[PDB]
Amino acid sequence: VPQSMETRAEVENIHITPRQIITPQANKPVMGIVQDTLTAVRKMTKRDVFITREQVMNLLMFLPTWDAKMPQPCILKPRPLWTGKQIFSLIIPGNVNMIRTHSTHPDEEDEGPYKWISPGDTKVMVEHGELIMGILCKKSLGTSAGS
Amino acid sequence: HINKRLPTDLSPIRVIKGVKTLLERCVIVTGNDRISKQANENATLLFQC
Amino acid sequence: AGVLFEDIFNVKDMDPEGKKFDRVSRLHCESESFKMDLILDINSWLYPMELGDKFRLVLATTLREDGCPDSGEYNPMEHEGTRADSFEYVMYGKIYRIEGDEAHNEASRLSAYVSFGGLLMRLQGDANNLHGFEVDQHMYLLMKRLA
Amino acid sequence: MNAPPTFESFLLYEGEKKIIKELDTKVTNAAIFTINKEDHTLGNMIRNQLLKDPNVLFAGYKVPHPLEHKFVIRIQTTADYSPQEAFMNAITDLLAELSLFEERFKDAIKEKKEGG
Amino acid sequence: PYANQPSVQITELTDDNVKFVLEDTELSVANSLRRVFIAETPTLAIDWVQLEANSTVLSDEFLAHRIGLIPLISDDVVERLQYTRDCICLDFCPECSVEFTLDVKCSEEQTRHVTTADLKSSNAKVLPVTSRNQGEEDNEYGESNDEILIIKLRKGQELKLRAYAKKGFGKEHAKWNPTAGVCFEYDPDNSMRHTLYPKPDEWPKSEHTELEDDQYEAPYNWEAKPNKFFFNVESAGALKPENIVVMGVQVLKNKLSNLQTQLSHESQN
Amino acid sequence: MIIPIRCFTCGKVIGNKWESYLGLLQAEYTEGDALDALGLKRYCCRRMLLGHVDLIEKLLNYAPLEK
Ligand SMILES: [Zn+2]
Ligand SMILES: [Zn+2]
Repeated sequence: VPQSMETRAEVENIHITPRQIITPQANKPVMGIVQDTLTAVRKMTKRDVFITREQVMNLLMFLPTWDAKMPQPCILKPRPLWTGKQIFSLIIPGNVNMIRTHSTHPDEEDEGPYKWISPGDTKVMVEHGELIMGILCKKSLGTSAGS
Repeated sequence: HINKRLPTDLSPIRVIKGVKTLLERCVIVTGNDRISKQANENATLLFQC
Repeated sequence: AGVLFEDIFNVKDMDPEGKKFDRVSRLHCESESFKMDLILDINSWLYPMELGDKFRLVLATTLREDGCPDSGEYNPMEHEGTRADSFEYVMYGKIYRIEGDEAHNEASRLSAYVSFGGLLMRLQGDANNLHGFEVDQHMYLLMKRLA
Repeated sequence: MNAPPTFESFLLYEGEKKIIKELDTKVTNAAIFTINKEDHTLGNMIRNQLLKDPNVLFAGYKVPHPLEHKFVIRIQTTADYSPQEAFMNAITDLLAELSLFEERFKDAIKEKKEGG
Repeated sequence: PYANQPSVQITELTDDNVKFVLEDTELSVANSLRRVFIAETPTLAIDWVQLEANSTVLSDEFLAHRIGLIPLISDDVVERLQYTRDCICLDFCPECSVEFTLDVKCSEEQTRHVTTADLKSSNAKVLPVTSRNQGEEDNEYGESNDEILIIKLRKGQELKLRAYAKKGFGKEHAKWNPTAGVCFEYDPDNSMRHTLYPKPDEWPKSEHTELEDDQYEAPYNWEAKPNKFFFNVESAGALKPENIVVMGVQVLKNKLSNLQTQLSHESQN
Repeated sequence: MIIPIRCFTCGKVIGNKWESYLGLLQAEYTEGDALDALGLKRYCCRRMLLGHVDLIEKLLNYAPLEK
């Protein structure tokens, strides 16, 4: 426990945890999404995950940076459904643009005709801070550079 | 909201002027001496390239 | 008013490389009037289809029949009384890229890539049949199975 | 040593109000209700009773921490109908449903015992 | 925007177990009913133990822990007794607590089994559950030791104690839990695909199934909502299971009415 | 040392089902038939009787401190 306000301000302005995200050792983040959080990130951002209105409205209570404007569903008829990518897009703030590959991305898919439309949903692409393509993994939400 | 299939209004001479102004304003070693200028391009050679 | 595209499609190949997702089917389709090519990911459990089916597909920019744009945020009021009543499958997405001529090629062919919340469409064909398509434009899929 | 008393999960302290209503400023006709010393029971019933109302647009509860016995509901309704009135209507409908279930269960117990 | 119309059908009722089906109600209501049967249903259990002679082989708090877990017959009593915090009394009024006594001294060479039959009660309606067991004179089972064994004593050891039993619910402590396992199940044929079987042929069929032998899952119905719930409430002997269900619904109604009263109280601001 | 009053996961009263369990074991039964005859159908209560060891019978062999 610091015992003075100048030491308190030094803890605030230097030592605090969000200021210590990037290592100067290897210009990479030191903190990453780990364990079942990472496992359920991979299990949520799959293509087949369809989430009903009730579950989305429960899940949006845990996002304090939400602007209280509900996104329009991926499917409007007959039942309104959201996808896992459509609610991960709410988590990602600001203008964030990124292209990476999932760990099971085949090597011959990039030279094929299905480069920008993945049969296996393995080309991760985020445009304008909302997730568009791909299944996230350690390569996208880990300690690796350019994540 | 840049449309990449529509004609643009950016002349290349303004691109050259903006790049030159940006590289003149992106300094590391300050001063106007020969040593200071030479150390400035030696510090910013890879960034300028 | 607001209908960017409208055609009747025949399904000619369903999951050609194997079914990779449980609730998502991939349809390869060819049209009848305008010789288009379609790759579309649909919800398999919610709207099942078989090979050789015919379906009417309408790509619109709004559900309002007078052509005025929508509010952009979901409410569970206005999905009836509109152009979506005549269709059994309504989806919502946006274009993330348009391939084809780019800048240094002829405009004989054109491809448009749409991401409905993670589900993917590639619609390709003649460039004059894809007027009004642009990147980061939101759009509606309307889809009804024919007999 | 630091074990909290076991009766703090259901008993209010001195001067602790049960319901703390907070008006939302991001959108219109939205409220955040904070109920102390309760759990997922009341929150689950009230939310799934609120979602049967067509006049509500958003309804969701959250327990912010398992160690703090407290839960919140965000309710956003249309512009003719207060969220507090929606919370009244949900509680009243749950009470009516539970009373109907209680009398039906008493009738079923009576006929099962008398029928042999 | 209105309430449901819950219909109940009881498939089995006995002295310690009820099996019934809820029809046309939401899943939150059924899960909250299960939670209020486990946690917030009140019963009587021993809470105040004072020892005057503990010359046995077990400690004071171990014996207090073993005595406090003993279920007590509290069907006709718990709705009239108040909590200790809600009485004007201080020294444990009879409308606040139930007095129990025990005084066993072993003077024989064989092992003396101190059970719940030695736990005398000042109230004639609050007894341990073995009042249901001592009346079985048709004992072809072969063993008369049907009572909860509190402790064993050898010669020269004695146990004298005075205890007070209070009213409480299982949220405060698990000794006030009236049930012994509430089985709760909806959609036994997996017609809603709420859970995903990698191999549906590897799973045994539920007792409430409707499928024949060569089928393993019902066809998928995306329009289906959970409105049929199978409940099996088993009592631990403290309360009758129908009394467990009735008092659980009454506690839920009291909680909702208290929330309504507090909301209407804060509404005038 | 002694049999618990209640099952841990389950809450079913098992304090009256230890001497009967020992008598059924010594009569002629196996453990499974004894647990079925006692009525403990769930294995959560059957692990409370199969795994239990009675250390109070060893503690009772020692002479008491006070006569
Ligand atoms: Zn009292
Ligand atoms: Zn058990």
